[PDB]
Amino acid sequence: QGPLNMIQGVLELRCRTVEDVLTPLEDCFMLDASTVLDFGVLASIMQSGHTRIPVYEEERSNIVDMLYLKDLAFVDPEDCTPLSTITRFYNHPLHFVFNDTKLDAVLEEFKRGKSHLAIVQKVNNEGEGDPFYEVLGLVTLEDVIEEIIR
Amino acid sequence: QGPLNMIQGVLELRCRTVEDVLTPLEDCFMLDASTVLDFGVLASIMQSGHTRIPVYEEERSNIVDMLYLKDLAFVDPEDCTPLSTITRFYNHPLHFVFNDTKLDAVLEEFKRGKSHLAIVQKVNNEGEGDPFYEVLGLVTLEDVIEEIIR
Amino acid sequence: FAMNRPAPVEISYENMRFLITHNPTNATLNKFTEELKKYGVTTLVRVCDATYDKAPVEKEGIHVLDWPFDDGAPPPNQIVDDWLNLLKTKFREEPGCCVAVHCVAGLGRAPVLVALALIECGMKYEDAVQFIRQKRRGAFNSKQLLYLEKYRPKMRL
Amino acid sequence: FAMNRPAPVEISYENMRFLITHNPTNATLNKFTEELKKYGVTTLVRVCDATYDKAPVEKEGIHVLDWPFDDGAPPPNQIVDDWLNLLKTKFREEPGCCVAVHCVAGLGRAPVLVALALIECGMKYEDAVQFIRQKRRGAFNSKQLLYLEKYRPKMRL
Ligand SMILES: Nc1ncnc2c1ncn2[C@@H]1O[C@H](COP(=O)(O)OP(=O)(O)O)[C@@H](O)[C@H]1O
Ligand SMILES: Nc1ncnc2c1ncn2[C@@H]1O[C@H](COP(=O)(O)OP(=O)(O)O)[C@@H](O)[C@H]1O
Repeated sequence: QGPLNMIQGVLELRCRTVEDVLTPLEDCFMLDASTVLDFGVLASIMQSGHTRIPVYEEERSNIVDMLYLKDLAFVDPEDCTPLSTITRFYNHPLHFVFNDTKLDAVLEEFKRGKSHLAIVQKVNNEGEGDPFYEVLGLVTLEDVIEEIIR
Repeated sequence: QGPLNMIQGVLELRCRTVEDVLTPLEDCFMLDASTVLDFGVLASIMQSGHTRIPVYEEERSNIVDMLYLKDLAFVDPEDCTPLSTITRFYNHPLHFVFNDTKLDAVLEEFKRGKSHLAIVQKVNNEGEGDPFYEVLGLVTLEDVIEEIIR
Repeated sequence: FAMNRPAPVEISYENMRFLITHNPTNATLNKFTEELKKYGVTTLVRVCDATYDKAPVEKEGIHVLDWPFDDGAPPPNQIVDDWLNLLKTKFREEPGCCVAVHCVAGLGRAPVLVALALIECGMKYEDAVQFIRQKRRGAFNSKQLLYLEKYRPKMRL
Repeated sequence: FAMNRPAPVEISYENMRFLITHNPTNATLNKFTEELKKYGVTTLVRVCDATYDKAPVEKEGIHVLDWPFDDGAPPPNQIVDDWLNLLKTKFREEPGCCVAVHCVAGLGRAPVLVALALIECGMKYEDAVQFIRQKRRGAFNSKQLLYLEKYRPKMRL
């Protein structure tokens, strides 16, 4: 039990990597760049219970900007304002972490820095072609916590 | 430093109480029950970066319902739909924790239960009058975490 | 444990049964009576002033009794005599019915009357407070605890 | 450390200077050139096909060069000869200028050309890769590493 289980949790932060803890792409709430912000998609956003939402064109693995909740502030549903207008009102920074990365580093950087959200890359060796970074999904601060508290 | 500092954090969960960790009322984002949901207050909600927002009448210490982000789903700004209509579309449960309560209990209950949010009471002995529970503010899961990770 | 709700409380003892309750508005008056029917109360004693209409509650057949007394005081001797006489007649009418008491603070003078009932039904003053405070923390002030100590059964239930 | 940005990369060596870059659209074309002016590039080599108009970039006075070759391949011998000859003339024109290379994957064939330049400027093949991969992780595939090993300086910068 318990606090003893948690202490092993913090001890295993140096062992465990982002790979272990992430939300993989297929379970991420994200929007297409070309999406319009009508009543329903706005409802869908506010249902999703997420404050930072990734934005892609047109394959899901191609993350391009972030939408924040605060970005939605004075938008009228069926203005029908398209998404990429609002993403173009702001530089929100998008942060990328490697899938290698040990959790204790990740936790300290989250302790430091701007966003609670990074998105996750591995390198890609097989293929004839050029090496590319391959998008795996999201990791947040709350992800790293859940290692400790379970 | 570091993970060693965190391990003391989990060890002190049995010591430390909600009193130590809470957000006191004066720093809580909350709405009056009689508030109308026009463009600006809706903007103010979506700026605040909170998903669960307490609702009071008409002194701030008198919490009555919770507003969720999901509750806002198909509302039109200047319908001008008043708040207490939307709070009356839903039973959202509101949970109360005592200011006495040690953090390790609180953490386990958050690990269990429905909301990530409790609101905080102490009993009240001084006064000539009846004893009452006095509202101090909010405690969340993220509050309890911050004890460990700092 | 350790987290709770804006919510009624029950105290049972022999075939006496009691409910301590929140205040409603008219706004949730019709829901409030449905709570009370669910506990099978025949009787409400308002011991603190409220503004709602009682007559929706009385229409659905609960005896409603307006017995207000001073904030954080002991009950005056009339009120205790009334209250005891009420309990006789209403547990005479139906054994294993419930009697609701409610204030606008559920700690204080509402549970005093319940503790008055429990003392004149058996249990020790020391014991009687404990059963209350287990159910609603921090339950009386010191004046009430004084009165509850200095109180003597006949023993007239 | 350990977190990063969709963002240009710089490699410096003697008075050679190189930029490896993301793709733009036309959508952020005007912002993209302003990055490049900020690093003081005179020269862009597109080594992978892109659709944007180059002529906004060329209007603001950067020499733009369309030298595409196969995905994940070594550069053909023309392209290396061209590329080396370009570097001579353009560091002749201004010492301590930058030359941009960009692809649509910044790992792969864009940094090959930079590693080709570094090898024919000094540093060991073993050393040359290391400076690249420190800056952009996992930088070449095995065919490119083969070619970078089997490569011989004259030493013609
Ligand atoms: N846009 C998103 N789409 C899908 N899952 C997300 C998104 N944002 C966060 N999550 C996931 O939700 C969990 C908790 O996230 P949290 O830090 O509370 O941010 P949020 O307030 O956006 O939920 C994590 O497991 C994380 O991977
Ligand atoms: N409605 C609110 N008003 C003010 N502060 C809040 C509110 N909700 C949460 N907080 C505070 O924000 C911090 C983190 O809350 P968190 O668990 O992330 O929920 P949220 O997603 O609502 O921010 C905590 O310190 C908590 O006390």
